[PDB]
Amino acid sequence: ANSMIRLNVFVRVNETNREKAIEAAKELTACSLKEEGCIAYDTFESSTRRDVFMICETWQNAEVLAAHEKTAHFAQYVGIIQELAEMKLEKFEF
Amino acid sequence: ANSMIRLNVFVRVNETNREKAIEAAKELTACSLKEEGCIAYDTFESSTRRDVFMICETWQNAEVLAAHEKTAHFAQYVGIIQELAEMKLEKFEF
Repeated sequence: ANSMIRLNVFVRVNETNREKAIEAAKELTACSLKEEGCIAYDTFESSTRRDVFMICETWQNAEVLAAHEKTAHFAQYVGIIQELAEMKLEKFEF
Repeated sequence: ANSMIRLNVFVRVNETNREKAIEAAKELTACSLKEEGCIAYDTFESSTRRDVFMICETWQNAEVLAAHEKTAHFAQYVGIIQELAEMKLEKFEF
């Protein structure tokens, strides 16, 4: 505080669900980028492991991140990804 | 210290150079993973921006990272990526 926050969210997904999970992350990416406190947000697929992708995020501070996590689009798309795949969130401060 | 270190290395690359830069990162990924203090290392392509990819790394500590940066494979492949593309390294401690 009032430091920026970097999230690295690693997602493991099978071949049946791979495209659907990535699309849901892509949809969540477009939604989150409209949030004022969202500094950066993108979905990245592993170039070496078909079953791995990640979400990289930068949040202005802890409070805009907390607000993000209370949004409808967050609940909707994270719910979807969690149903399709396994997620591990890692958080770091600048 | 003696904390783990997370690197997020963002790479911007044009269409002519895109595949070559990713392959060089992939080659560097295989090399770095053989290093004992390398906890994790992978190349990820943006699902939304063709010209963006990233390297995500986890290092056991500051000293194994310093040693990594003195290796021949580091100089070779980073040199290659730098010639093909623009790199921005961000470092965080666990």
